[PDB]
Amino acid sequence: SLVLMAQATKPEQLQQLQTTYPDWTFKDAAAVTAADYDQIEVMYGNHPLLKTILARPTNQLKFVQVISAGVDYLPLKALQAAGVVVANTSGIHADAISESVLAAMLSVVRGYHAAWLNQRGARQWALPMTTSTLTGQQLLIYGTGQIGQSLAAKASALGMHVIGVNTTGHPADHFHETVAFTATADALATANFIVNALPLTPTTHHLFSTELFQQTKQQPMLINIGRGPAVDTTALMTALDHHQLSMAALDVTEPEPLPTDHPLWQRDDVLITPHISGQIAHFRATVFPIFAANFAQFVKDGTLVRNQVD
Amino acid sequence: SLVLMAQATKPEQLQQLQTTYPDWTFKDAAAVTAADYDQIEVMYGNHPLLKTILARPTNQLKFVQVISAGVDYLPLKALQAAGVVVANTSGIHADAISESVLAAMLSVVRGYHAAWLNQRGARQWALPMTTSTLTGQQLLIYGTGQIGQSLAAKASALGMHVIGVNTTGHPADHFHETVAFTATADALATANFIVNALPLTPTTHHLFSTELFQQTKQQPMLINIGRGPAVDTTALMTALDHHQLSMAALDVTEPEPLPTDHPLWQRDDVLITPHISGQIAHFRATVFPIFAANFAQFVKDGTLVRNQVD
Repeated sequence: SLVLMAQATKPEQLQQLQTTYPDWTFKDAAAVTAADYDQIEVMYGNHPLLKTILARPTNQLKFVQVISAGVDYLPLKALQAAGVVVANTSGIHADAISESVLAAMLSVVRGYHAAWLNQRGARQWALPMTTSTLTGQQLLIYGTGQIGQSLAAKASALGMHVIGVNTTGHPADHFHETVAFTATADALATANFIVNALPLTPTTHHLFSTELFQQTKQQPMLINIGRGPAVDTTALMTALDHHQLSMAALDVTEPEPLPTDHPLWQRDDVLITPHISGQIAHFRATVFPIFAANFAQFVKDGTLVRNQVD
Repeated sequence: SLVLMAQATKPEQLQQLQTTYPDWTFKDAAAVTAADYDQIEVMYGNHPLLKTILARPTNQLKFVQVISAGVDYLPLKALQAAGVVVANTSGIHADAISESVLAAMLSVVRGYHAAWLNQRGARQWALPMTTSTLTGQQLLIYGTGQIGQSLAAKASALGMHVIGVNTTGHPADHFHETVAFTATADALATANFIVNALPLTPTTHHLFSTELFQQTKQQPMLINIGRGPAVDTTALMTALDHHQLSMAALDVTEPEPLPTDHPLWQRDDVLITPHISGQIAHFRATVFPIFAANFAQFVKDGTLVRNQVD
């Protein structure tokens, strides 16, 4: 019956909740009272009452949603003993950046980019191109950190085959296969999409350049959400010129900002976005949908859908 | 060890297989022999040998992939008794159309459409817009048939909340909630994206028009992959004019083709695609990735990832 609202919400978030769940009380932690305690089944945000409530062998707490990635000082043993499920707020930035990559890939293969050139052009009722789907294609990602892995998870759920490149070719969550930097020739030959998500180091500078491009055989699309200088701008333009690559999307450039007279801008086969991929809204706006989704599922069947903490 | 290749493959599909799996034999069904029979663990395509093989209480058949949606005349009882897993080829068209909807939505909220106007415009290092993510947003779909459901599955896996509209508000696979046509006011008020995937009938003609648009409160994006006349072109342009809607993507129009002097084309807030969303490649090209994915997973751990037939 009661949710303890320890995290503040926009008035509108609270309204959604109260009308979507007219049999639930969403109680501001200021106005709570000890008569409420055994009523609280869910907590949005960690709060001092967590301790009080768990002390009562008559509490009914079932789900705590914390609003930061850190679960350290939480009474882990009590929560497990009482069977309380907990979720946190990780993956937010990495989720947005992954959506930007999917966006680049989908707008190309589903024909939105070509359709737009058509709409600003001849406005024919057909495109000069054949559409294709992500399902069934190969995605090669350099960087198997948190970002690489969240991109992998989404692509994989969309039916993509996902290969990742890291130092020693060790395993990583959601990637179907991983390879070491020295071991990439085969993955480069079968890739439909190559995504750079690496940090800049001295040995990954101009990593995307003539030799790399020449090892590709499916005329893949190149996407850069790493750093500008990973990619040799000149080699890139010539790889596109000789159809070694079909398309590029760069959310970072060398130099950056990309000056307005740079020839990259004038291409129809390079989509420049001004380093936006990782920009997310304010915490109030990103954290609440996490709770709203976990609570809807909790209400439906007692389980969580996002960021369940083990 | 052996796959019976009863379905033909492009020479290149066969190559991929033989090099990705150098310890497996991919045997053309013409060249098979009864010495092979108990070697065959997988069958790509249904074949007369299915019967022969299953007759031998010494066969090792484990996985049959059929290359059409129909599983009728298949020895269902034998397959179950021998523990054989089977997958088919449903959902192909519906998968592509769903990818087109995701593409429309992602290219808008991740800023690709605005980035392109910027690239053909001032080429600033910023966009006049704030990006947002699909994760956490509400998708309202009219039509809970096979297409609606495959769109629902993908959106839902991307963290969207998905509501569907059908005649009697009955349940449908993957939709979090469904409503009847007469019961849509609330869903329309909280929708971030509205997708039409209905068939044309006399009472769904100009369904997307002034009254409907006026019931929305989140300034949602409208997407039409149903039929042109579901949407009143005039009302649409005026709803966008008064910011009742943020954006539209129409893959169908009234009239269609959309004549080159139609004012819809000149808008920056409507993405016209020329009825491409449902166009898929030739069967050889759509069916093979289904087998390739189910076989990779089968090899990994004996399970299937796509279209497992119960």
